[PDB]
Amino acid sequence: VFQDDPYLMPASSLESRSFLLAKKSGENVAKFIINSYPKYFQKDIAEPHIPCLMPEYFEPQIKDISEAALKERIELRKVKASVDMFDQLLQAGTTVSLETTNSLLDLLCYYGTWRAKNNAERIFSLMPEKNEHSYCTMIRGMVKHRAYEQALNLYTELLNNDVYTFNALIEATVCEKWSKILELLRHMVAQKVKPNLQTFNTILKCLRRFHVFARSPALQVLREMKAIGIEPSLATYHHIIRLFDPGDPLKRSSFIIYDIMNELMGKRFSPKDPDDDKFFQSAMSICSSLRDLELAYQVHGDNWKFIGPDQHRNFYYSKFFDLICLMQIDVTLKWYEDLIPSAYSQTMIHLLQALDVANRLEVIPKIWKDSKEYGHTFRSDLREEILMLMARDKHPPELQVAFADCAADIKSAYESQPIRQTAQDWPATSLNCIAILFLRGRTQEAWKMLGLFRKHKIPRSELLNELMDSAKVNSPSQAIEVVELASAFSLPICEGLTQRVMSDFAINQEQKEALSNLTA
Amino acid sequence: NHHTYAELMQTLRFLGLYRDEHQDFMDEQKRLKKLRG
Amino acid sequence: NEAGFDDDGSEFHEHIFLEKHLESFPKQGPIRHFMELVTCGLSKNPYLSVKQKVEHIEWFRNYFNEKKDILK
Amino acid sequence: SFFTKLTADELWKGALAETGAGAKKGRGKRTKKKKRKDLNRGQIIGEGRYGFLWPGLNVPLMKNGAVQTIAQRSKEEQEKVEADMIQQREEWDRKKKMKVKRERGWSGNSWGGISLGPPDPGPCGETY
Amino acid sequence: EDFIKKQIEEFNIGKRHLANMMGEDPETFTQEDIDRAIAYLFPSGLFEKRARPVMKHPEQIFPRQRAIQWGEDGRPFHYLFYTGKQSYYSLMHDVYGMLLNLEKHQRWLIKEELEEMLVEKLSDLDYMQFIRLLEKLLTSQCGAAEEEFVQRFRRSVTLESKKQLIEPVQYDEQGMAFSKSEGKRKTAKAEAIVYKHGSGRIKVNGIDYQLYFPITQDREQLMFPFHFVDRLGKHDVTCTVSGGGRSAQAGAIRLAMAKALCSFVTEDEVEWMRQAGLLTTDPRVRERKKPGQEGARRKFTWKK
Amino acid sequence: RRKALPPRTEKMAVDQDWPSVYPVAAPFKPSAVPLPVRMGYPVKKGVPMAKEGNLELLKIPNFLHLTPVAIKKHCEALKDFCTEWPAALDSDEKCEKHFPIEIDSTDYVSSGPSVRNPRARVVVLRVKLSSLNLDDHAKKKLIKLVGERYCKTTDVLTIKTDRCPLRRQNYDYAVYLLTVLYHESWNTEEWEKSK
Amino acid sequence: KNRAARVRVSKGDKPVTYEEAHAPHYIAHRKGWLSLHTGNLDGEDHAAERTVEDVFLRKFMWGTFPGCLADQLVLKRRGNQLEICAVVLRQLSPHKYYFLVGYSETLLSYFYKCPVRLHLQTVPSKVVYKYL
Amino acid sequence: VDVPKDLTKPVVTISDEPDILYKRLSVLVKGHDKAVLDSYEYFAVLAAKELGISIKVHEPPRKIERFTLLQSVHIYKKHRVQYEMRTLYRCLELEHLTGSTADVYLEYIQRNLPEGVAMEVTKTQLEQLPEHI
Amino acid sequence: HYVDWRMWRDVKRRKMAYEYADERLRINSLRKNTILPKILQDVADEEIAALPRDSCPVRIRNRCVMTSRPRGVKRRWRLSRIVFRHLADHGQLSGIQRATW
RNA sequence: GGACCUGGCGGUGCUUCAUAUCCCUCUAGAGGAGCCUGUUCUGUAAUCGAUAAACCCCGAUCAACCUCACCACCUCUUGCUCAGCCUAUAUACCGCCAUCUUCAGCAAACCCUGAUGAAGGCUACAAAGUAAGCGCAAGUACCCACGUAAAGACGUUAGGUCAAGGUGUAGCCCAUGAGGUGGCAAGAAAUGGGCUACAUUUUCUACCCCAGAAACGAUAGCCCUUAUGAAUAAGGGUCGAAGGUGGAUUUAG
Ligand SMILES: [Mg+2]
Ligand SMILES: [Mg+2]
Ligand SMILES: [Mg+2]
Ligand SMILES: [Mg+2]
Ligand SMILES: [Mg+2]
Ligand SMILES: [Mg+2]
Ligand SMILES: [Mg+2]
Ligand SMILES: [Mg+2]
Ligand SMILES: [Mg+2]
Repeated sequence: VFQDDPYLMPASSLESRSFLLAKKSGENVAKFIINSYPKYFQKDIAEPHIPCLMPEYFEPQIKDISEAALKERIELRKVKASVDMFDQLLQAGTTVSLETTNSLLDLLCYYGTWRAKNNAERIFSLMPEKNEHSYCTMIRGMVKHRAYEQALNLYTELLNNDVYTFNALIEATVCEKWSKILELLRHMVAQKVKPNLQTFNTILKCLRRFHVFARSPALQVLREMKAIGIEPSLATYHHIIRLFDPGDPLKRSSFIIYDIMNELMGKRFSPKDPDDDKFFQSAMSICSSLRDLELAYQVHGDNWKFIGPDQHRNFYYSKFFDLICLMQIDVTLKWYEDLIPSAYSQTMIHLLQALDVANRLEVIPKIWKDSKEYGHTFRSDLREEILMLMARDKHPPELQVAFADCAADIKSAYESQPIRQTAQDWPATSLNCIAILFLRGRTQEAWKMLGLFRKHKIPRSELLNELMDSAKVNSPSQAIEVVELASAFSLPICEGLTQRVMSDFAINQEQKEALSNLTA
Repeated sequence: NHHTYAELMQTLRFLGLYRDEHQDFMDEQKRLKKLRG
Repeated sequence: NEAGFDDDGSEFHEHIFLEKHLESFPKQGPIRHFMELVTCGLSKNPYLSVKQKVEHIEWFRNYFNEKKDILK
Repeated sequence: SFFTKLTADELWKGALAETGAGAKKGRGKRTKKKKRKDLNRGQIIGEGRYGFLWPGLNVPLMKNGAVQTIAQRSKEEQEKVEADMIQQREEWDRKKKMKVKRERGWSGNSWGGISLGPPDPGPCGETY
Repeated sequence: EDFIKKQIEEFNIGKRHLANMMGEDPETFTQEDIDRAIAYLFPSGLFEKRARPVMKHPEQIFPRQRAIQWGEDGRPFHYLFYTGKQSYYSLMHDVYGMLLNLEKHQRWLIKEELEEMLVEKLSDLDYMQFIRLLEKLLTSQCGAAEEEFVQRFRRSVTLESKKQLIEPVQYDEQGMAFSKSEGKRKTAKAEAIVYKHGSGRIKVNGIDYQLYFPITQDREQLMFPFHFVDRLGKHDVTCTVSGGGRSAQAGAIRLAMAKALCSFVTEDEVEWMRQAGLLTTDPRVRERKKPGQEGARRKFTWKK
Repeated sequence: RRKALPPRTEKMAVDQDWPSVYPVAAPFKPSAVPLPVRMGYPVKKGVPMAKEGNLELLKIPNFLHLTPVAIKKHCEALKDFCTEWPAALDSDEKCEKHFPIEIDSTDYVSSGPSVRNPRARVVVLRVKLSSLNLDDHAKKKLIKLVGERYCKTTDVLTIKTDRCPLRRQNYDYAVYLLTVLYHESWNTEEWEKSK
Repeated sequence: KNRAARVRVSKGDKPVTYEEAHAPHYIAHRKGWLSLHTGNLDGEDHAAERTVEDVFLRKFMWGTFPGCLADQLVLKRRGNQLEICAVVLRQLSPHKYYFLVGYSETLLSYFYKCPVRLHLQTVPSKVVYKYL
Repeated sequence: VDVPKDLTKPVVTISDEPDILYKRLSVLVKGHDKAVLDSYEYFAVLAAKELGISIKVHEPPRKIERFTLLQSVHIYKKHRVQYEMRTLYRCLELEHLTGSTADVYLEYIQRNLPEGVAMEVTKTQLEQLPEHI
Repeated sequence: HYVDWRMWRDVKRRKMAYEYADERLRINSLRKNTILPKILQDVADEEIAALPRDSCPVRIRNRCVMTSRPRGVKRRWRLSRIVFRHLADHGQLSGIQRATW
């Protein structure tokens, strides 16, 4: 969906989101222009007539109560229905058809809040003829758009006089209630409805949180589901996996569910429940807590559509790469360097600590360069982390050139942004390792950089060590005009200068030695 | 039909997306003509 | 080149054989001559279908039945 | 018609009449010159009569971490925008046509007491 | 200058990628394979090779330019730098030194190729005088190093065959020896099979010439090959023809008969026929008619 | 302000699945393509322009996709789908014996949104009367009826059908015409007997 | 003296592209065609319609991506599929670029009842063939 | 490393009726570029080889259509300018080819056409005699 | 928004001849037929004469689409010679070169 | 007014040349008669433009009705046009071409000479010129490497074209815009380009080349048929002349 050139190449999750949202907004603008000026695109130049390409017609026809009623279910709104009820009740006083009244009630309950109150209190004027369909759709509406006492009253009225109707009724009853839940389940199973288990899914959704006294009975309820043999175990299974949430991991149940989802993966899947999108995200959320790599590989035909939203995809990939990092890591970095362009701070931090524990120093540069190429700019948390981890090292002598290069790039990025004020406190935190790496070939750069640092300070023990190594690595005056100044500045450089002045520094001139004596 | 074409392009200029250079030119010269009489 | 536009399941004989649509005149007159030539040309024409051909012959029926004055 | 319409530079050439009969021979004209003007650079892409609110190009796409929606710029709003654009075009035209004051030397319309400033730097580097 | 090495290494990497995508090992690989791959993966209707897509090695793409002729500071390296034509003049100096050394002891190379062998322009006059110096060198005896210096510049003569192709004899049923040839013309194309053992009658498209050509100059042209060689009634021939013009088909059949008989007859008589000039396709064709002209060459009447 | 990341040249390795990175027809995309292939007439001691600005590679048709490896892969994939020709039918005499009635149609395809074009309707068919007529009177009658639809040098009777716009209309009309023609050549007339 | 799709030789102050530089009689010898369709070939038809619609498309896209392009376009019509290729500059934001891409795509598709798609290649500054 | 486990394949059903037998499929490509035509020919012949079917090749002649236009605008009859379109043909015959093979191959080739080319199929199928005859 | 009033008239004539095409064809056949009565031929001729103006397909002209130039237009491309030369030189359309034969 | 620089010009000198161009030369033609089609001119209510070279079967690879832009008559006034105008200005222009060009030079940027003036810069056994780039050229197209096409810059002719189209300026904006009926588009005449023949190498007949007869010439006119169209073209009968190979000059190869 994204373009190929590098400039248009979306190099971050938020900007990519905004980009394809702008594309969708252009699609909506196209819809608006076509449905505002249909006559322009009315020409059917293409030989195969396609209603997908034909302009769209939400235009009410002339006043015609019967055809207007038939067009009600075509226009998909509520003002037309109000006007039609008005025309049929006030002056006509007749019903075009009970099916038409049922469809009107369907639409009005779907559309639903004082407006919902008015829409629900304006349906009782409907002609006496109100069958089950009408009553149970009123229940549907009062449940999924308003409070639950009204739905309960309507259900009692119906009893005095469907699968997802009773589903909504159970939702209303539930949303501690032990006897309620029990009698509900009992009479529901007693009736001959034979639900599609969406009632069970909804009662699970309501049981999202409870102790073992309903977490464990869910297992036998699922075993009964399996015995009747209806459920694919797509959503209720995942919801009980989530309900397992937790002061202590349950390794036994974890292994059991591992085998279960293993055979579920082995078999082929077909979608039936609209809530299979939270499946992916919360499943990987539980996987992250579990921390297992064979588990991650198991969780990894066209079942990749259930990821959907970029937020859930982000959570999944983040937890996946985090587990893979915190698991050698050669195969992990292989998988990563394979999926980085397709895939999208915390992940990079985990990568840095994984590379540290691995000791693969040569890899971190390329990773930092990739992050910078994509979106890593105007933030120094990861810069601090990489600098500390890379200059805790000095063991590669030839790699000091790469140290200097990446340090120069890091400083080029660090000094970009004055107006923001955020670049002022970055050197105070991470300039020490940067300057040490610069010292480790080129030295004048690090010299003047430490000058700028101290002339911005927060001295440090490794800063003292840096100053000492720099001074000892031939030029007395060039070393003095730095070490003596930093000593006059602060006391630890002075207690180090006490020793520095022995070799060849104090013999040059006494005015700076006099200043040192005064400060000491 | 130039009808459809020109009507589409005029409406889209009024929307303000197609910077019609010839139309800009004509408009500026009409403005100058009505300014100078 | 014909995915769609199947001509309403029309048939070659419905196109070509117009004797079923020729009923209201004998088989000797000049009206017969003209209508036979019409059916010939229509069968030769693939561009138009049985509907168009019956519309043609119906307009011809209307024409000469409104000009039945002569019959010479 | 739109098919008859075409690019801008052609129109500018045809209007300026830079060459072909009058520019040559030095005959020129009676000190009348049409000044080149760039119109596409001036206005933003979103400007038009119907002032729909465009999160894509005319409005920032995101606000308060919330996606935006197409909206309407009503009568007095688009009138304010048109007045602002008129004022901006008038300002640009004023800045375009102005006086030019080269210091009077020996006499007006004479290059006697005029100074070109110091020479240019040399190729190898020589500042004068 | 580093751009050169950049392009070289990038071209090597692209060559490896090309071998991978085409699907052969990159160990063995050639530039004819390069050009075939480029022609297949990116065809082009462009007629000029310089315009067509070409994946070439950078050493051959970029024309060699002289590097810095003087050090970072101070003097230059070559000892003619303060004048132009330094290489040319140093070479001429060495040449004159060799000339005077040989004196005290006692094909050609094109101007553009010379300029591209060097990196300096020059003039026709100094080119001529250099050629004159070479000729003066070669007028006298010269040693092995001198001959090598001369042949460094001298090129191959590249002489053409100047020979008439001999078609192979053929054998069919009856043990019939024969030879087939083909001729063409303005708009006529024919093929004739000559049978040596047979002789006498001749057929044309299955019809004898006596009645196929009512005119006699066509038969005279058909006889001209045999008459020149003098073998008249000792060879028979058949021939098929497809053409518009009578004289056109006549000349085509003549050329085909000659191209078939040159095989049987000895090389001496083949040379004699070539000298006669009847063994070359007629390049003359009706010129194109022009839009402004009444014909191929004629202008409209000058109206003044 | 913003800068465009460097191309995928340095990123792509020597070992790479080109059929995967170029599945379908697509333009050159030099940023993704690593090859330095240039094309364009050079200036005197010049060179063709670099691939980044070389829009002539885009002008020309594109064949970076569908490499030989990709072709081999897709053929190996579709081998299980494609079927086999009968081994018994391995010669023209044998196939025309098994199924004498030859029939052939045709149609063009051109770039554009529309697809209909009247030449789709035309069809032709052929049959040799050497083995199908099985009689002499009806054969003479048929060859007298048909004017130019035959050819005795090759000995095949050929007939075309274009009277109907639909291909199947043409087909079944030709079939019915041949049937009625045979049935009417079977019989005879008194004026036909008198010759 | 012929003046037809060619540049007047200036002092050396005129950056010219490959196409704008080369002559029209060099079109088949050292250039390609901006469009690629079969209406021109023998037996086909609707060539006038192809040319009119592609000219209108070029104008509309030039004016709905104004100031960003620096060269003529490349049209590639494979059967039903329509492919566009453009070279542009990094003047405006990728937000605007993608928004206008989707906008033009939807408009062209709904107008021509044809599957349309386009590609755009970024350049920092327009490539120049010579300075005439 | 990301290599799929089980490649999902489309469903295929062998209808009880017999498949049609194409005697000869003669395809004709009309193009503007001989190089593009040669590339397309190599593509098609390699596909047919790897599928295991017969093939022959030959290059029909080049056809041209040219026409003269007025070079100038108002008054110039002798000064004209010419133009010409060159169409190049390439024909390919496939023999003894099953109906399903024909369908799959033509679908593949038609999806893998280039742009500036037109493609003309002549299908030749045999059949036995009808039942009324 | 046609280019000009003569283009407007041309398009009007085109649409009139179209919407009276089949009628004119039928009555013209009834006129030009020979064996039918001459009085009927005269009837149909008077009918054609009474038919409205701008309905015959001969009054239309194959004018240009871009510049509205009637003369110097190709029936195939429908474009004037000048605009065709312009597009061919600029390389807008596909598969035309200069005839350097 | 004296003296100079550049260019043009010389019925200006010397030399080398003239490819079909100067001639001498070779061939076939134009100014003879008729016809077709343009131009000038006459009259009409009845377009317009180029109208020497470098237009005259030119805008036009089309005008019986639209094409129609002329004219008489009759109507519309926001008029398909967020109007329109074939109204003037090609001496505002773009766009597109003729011209020398069947040439080969044009030249940013530097230096030098002339007392540092306009201006010039060539001597090869070489004396101040160096040259980006364009063009020529090369390569490309057709059958080759030749040939033919293509290409052929800077600039002159204020060259042609606001009538391919657009546009600057000036005007009509009940009109100088728009719409529908009709005719206009002939020749007392002069001129131009092409076709026909004025002969016997001709004319007719079957074939296109071994034959037999005569001793020609209408693509004009009258009548008729047919082609499409709602309403000029091809064919047939008759008429069977002018015409006898061109009055200076001139074209093309
Ligand atoms: Mg003054
Ligand atoms: Mg010319
Ligand atoms: Mg007219
Ligand atoms: Mg007017
Ligand atoms: Mg002028
Ligand atoms: Mg040349
Ligand atoms: Mg030429
Ligand atoms: Mg003039
Ligand atoms: Mg007529």
